Amino acid sequence: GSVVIVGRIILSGSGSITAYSQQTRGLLGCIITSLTGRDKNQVEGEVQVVSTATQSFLATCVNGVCWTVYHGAGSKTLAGPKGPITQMYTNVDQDLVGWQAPPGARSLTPCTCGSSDLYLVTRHADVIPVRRRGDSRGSLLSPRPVSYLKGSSGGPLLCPSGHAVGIFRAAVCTRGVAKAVDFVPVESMETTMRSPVFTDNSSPPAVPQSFQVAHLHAPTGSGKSTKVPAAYAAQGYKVLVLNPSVAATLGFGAYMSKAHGIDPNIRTGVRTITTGAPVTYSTYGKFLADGGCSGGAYDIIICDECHSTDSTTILGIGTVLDQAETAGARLVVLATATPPGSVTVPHPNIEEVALSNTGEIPFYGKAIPIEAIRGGRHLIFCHSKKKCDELAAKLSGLGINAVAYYRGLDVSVIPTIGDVVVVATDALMTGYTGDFDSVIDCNTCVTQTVDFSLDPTFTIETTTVPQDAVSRSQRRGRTGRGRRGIYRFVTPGERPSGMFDSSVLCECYDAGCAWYELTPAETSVRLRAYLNTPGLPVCQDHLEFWESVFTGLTHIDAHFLSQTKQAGDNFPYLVAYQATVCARAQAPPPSWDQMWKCLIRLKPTLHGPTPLLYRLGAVQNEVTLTHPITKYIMACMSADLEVVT
Amino acid sequence: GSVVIVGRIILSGSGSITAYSQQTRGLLGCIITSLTGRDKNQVEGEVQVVSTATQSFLATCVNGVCWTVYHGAGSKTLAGPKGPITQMYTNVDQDLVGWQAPPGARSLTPCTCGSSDLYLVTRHADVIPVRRRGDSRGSLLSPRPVSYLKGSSGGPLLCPSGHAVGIFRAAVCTRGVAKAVDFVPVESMETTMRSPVFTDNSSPPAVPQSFQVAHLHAPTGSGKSTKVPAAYAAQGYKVLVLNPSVAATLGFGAYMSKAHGIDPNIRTGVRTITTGAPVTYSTYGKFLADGGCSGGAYDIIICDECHSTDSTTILGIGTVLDQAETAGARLVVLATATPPGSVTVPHPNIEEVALSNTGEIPFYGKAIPIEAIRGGRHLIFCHSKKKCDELAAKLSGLGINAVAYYRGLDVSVIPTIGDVVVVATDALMTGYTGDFDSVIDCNTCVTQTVDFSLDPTFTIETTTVPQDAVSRSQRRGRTGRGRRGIYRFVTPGERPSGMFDSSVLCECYDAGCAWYELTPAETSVRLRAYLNTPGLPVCQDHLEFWESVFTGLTHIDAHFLSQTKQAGDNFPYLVAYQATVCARAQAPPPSWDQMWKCLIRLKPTLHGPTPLLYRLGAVQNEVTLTHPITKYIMACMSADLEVVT
Ligand SMILES: [Zn+2]
Ligand SMILES: [Zn+2]
Repeated sequence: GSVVIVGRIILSGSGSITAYSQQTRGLLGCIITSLTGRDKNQVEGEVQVVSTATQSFLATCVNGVCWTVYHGAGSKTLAGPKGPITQMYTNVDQDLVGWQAPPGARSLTPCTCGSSDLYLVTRHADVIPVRRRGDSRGSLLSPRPVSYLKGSSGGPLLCPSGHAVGIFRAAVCTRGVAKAVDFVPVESMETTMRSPVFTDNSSPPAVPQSFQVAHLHAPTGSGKSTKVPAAYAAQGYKVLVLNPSVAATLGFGAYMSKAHGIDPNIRTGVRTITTGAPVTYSTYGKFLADGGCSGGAYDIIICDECHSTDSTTILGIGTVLDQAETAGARLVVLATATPPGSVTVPHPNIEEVALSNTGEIPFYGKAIPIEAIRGGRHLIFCHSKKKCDELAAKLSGLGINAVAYYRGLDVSVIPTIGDVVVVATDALMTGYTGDFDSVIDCNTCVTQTVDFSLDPTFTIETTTVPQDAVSRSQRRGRTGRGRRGIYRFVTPGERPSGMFDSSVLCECYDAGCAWYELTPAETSVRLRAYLNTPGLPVCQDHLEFWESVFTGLTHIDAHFLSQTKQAGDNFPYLVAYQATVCARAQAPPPSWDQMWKCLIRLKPTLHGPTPLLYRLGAVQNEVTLTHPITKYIMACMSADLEVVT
Repeated sequence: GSVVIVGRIILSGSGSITAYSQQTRGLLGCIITSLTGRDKNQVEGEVQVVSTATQSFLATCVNGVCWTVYHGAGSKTLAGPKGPITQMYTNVDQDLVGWQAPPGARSLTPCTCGSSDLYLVTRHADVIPVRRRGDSRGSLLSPRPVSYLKGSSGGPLLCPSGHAVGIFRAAVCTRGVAKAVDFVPVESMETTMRSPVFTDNSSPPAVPQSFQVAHLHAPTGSGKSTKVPAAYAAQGYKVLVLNPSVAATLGFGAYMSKAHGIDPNIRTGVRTITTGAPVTYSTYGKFLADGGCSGGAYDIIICDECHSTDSTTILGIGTVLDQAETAGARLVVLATATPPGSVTVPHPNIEEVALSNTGEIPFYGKAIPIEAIRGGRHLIFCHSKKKCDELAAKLSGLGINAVAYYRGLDVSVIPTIGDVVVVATDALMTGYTGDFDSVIDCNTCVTQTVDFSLDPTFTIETTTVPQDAVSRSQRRGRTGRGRRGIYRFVTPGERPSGMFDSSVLCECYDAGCAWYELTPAETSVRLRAYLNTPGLPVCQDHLEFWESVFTGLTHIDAHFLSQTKQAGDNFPYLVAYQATVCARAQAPPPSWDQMWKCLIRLKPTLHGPTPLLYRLGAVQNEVTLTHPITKYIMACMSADLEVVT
């Protein structure tokens, strides 16, 4: 699906800067064009109004290039006269993307006066004034609800001479009111246009004379976590390789032994082996538990799957980036086969076949012919545990050897040999190594996002959404390795990779607080190192906010914590902490669902209005906003929060 | 566009009731089938997933008819194999519409067992247990967040035998958590199927022996407001004719005398004339101001333009309905050219032409060629008053003699039939009566909707939305009146007529309190008569909730209330009440918007956070939630509130 031009914002440089919009495409025209990538319409003007079938935003032409934000456009092609125009430039680090301007493009020219008085052209052809306060920041002379600014990202920031100063990126809010705007300065575009680009870093960086962070992008199975570290060790260095799967980490032992005659150290929360070898294999979690970097222990640290966006991986990489040099490493390598900006492409030996409506097994609105999974080894990804159990039972009743697997079940349930259909969630990646004759992908995932609702503080939501490129490549990747494979899907879509939500940041502080004895202040130092490093997944910078919130959650109750940790829930700390507040006031929990079992015992002694701390789910009980901690987090909501538009 | 079937939910034929979905159509296929109304796919099953170009919901075939909610389907045709299928049934009061089922459709049949154990089927093919609690109400064994039920409107409530009990239409929530569901009972549908498809309401009713409420649906210029009251008078009865506009009200009395014989009584805030005639023309507002129905004063009360959902008309009509019988009337005629569920159709006198991108004056993403408006008289409808101030300016600049019109200005329009272009807001209808050579409609308007956002209480948002049919008809009706006319539009669409938001009820309590010295309880009785009476615009029954919040708003500052009433703004009472708590705490208003101008002169003395009661717009100052009124209004948020799904 390409992005398509659906209109434009026409500006005037005569007299004062004024604008007006002119819609040119309809919804049916927008969808057909989006699907074909073939747009015959003639672009005109510098500011284009664009849409993606899901979202709509602005696109502004400057120096031959039509630019817009990565968060809105992803890595999509632009609909063009002769077909889809693939992107000329892509800078996820700058939230910046470009395409070669179409014949009818006028473009803008970069400002050269250095005027701090700016005008932002919004999608409703509104021109609102802004005073530059930074190289990439400006304050609105008149605060406005964010809502007003949404849908205008990608729009220009102009100087009085009507020249381009930058493109609108994000809004800086205070209790939801936009006070300043965030933009990609035109200079970041020059640099971006000059950036060296076919950039091949598919080879093991040479360890430098002085500390350096290097990237290593190589296809899956190119030996980034085995062949590479082995070669490094032959040269005399001590190597630490970090991975997010407990299963994979354990697996490197036998494999390394046989393929490289190296008997590595293995470190996981379930098992560690210290051989004394010069190569160590560890999970980010276990690395975080060991206390992070040990001085003088390693010359090279290879962060495998550095595109992974779970909190443990980000905190873990953040730790490596913050302390690796001071502990004596010369080289930190960030390796992945799918860096930020990746799109899934055809696999030579994997046949991709769309699932139709015929077949005896219903699957997300489509069907699975039983002939495709009777006999053989097949893997079926579902977005939830409920689904996994439902499907595994449907199949079992049909006589097909089916088994479900997800967080909590022992991998023991998956048989390693013989016919089976495995019904699983993404938990499968850390729990199981193994390939399949085929994989069927529902193409959806469950994700969490923070909503700064002010009812009374914030909310962490759980919704099921369209998988992104790395998800689809990891799922499809369980077939096709050294064997011919089949990948069947519900939908062909794929959302842009390389981005993650602020709730993942919140999870880092929770993990730092519940497992790693990390104070909110040390967690920030590490997350900051992560955010300051280019080439890694990106997210809004809400470190201060998140740190301020957890900083106030003092004297949790060990017993509750213990139980929320044992349970293996998503935010053991925040849950355990709400629970403790409830207890120090005989107040019942926000509700009585699974999430609050750690209080269950006392159900009969608990009543009154639960003093709500934040919203972690349905609040069936009445609530009170008077508790001191609740007021504190309430005050934490007045912080400056940058949110995308 | 028609409604198209894009999937279906398949139910089990035995055992416990279970379900699965089948997705039969994708996005582009749906937008195409919607535009052509031609859907050749073959239908299967009873529960269909259906969709418009903006929403998706469910539809259920019971006894050969495919039913769904009016709040989803409006009066839309159903895409079928021979072309669009028109609605066979349209009950805006029960929120039920029905189309004769297309070939391929199977049907559910009424439940004969009378079980109280029910089952609701959702669009995600989930089967939720419900305990029956009334003929149209049920309790969820497990309360769930409202979001879970959304998109399930039109779905069936099934009995253990899988037979139909009702069709789901709304959830009853408590602070956003659904604890029960509302549904149309199957016996109403059966009644609907035993009754007439066509009903005559085209002619003025004869006066009955005893009090009767009747509907009059006749075209504009049918004498609804002139000829029919004249005839009743001409035959001995005392008739009161109520209208929403003072300009239309004054116009009639002036016309009846010089066209039908005698000088009526005229009652408006601006002009009152007692003549002693048996025909009185009043405004709903003056009628309200006078206290309502005076005993034995009229035999007939005609509520003209009863389709009107502004607050003064609803309060006006609910007052007549609650008092006419005891005041001795024998008849109440609810008259309108566009009743609930109506749809804009061709007018023989009006040529309708869709605007394009070619033209000189930019207009809502489109343009208007000055040639269309160079000579003659024309009316352009704009969503805001600012856009009028804009156009009338650019228009004049092009040398065109234009004049912007909206609330606050006096009829400064040139009726002198002297060449002109009046750029107007909807206020036109209440202030001016003339017709024009042509009418240009932006096709959008500005509405208010309430959000039970709990931050800390509720929010009333102002947003611009596509016009509905009443609006189209009325805006278009300002041309072609007994002479050729031209109707130019930016868009073809049309949202369904007959429904209004809960924030309008809030406006009624506001007005009851600010203008008519009505206690909230008294307002409730009148609104209840309105709600209970059929054939009128519908709304969710949030009567008890609204009554309770206004019941707590006591000891308002007489002076602030007085300035807001005069200023003409929308919630005089809520605005003056919020200003009252602020001023007494020596705190600033939520923002320094115009809405809060009655505090502007107190600005030097106002300091601190504002004790926020509710949200009427952007809150830029810090806020405290300690004030007793805020706490009281917060407690009111725990009422059972029914919201559509
Ligand atoms: Zn400049
Ligand atoms: Zn039954």
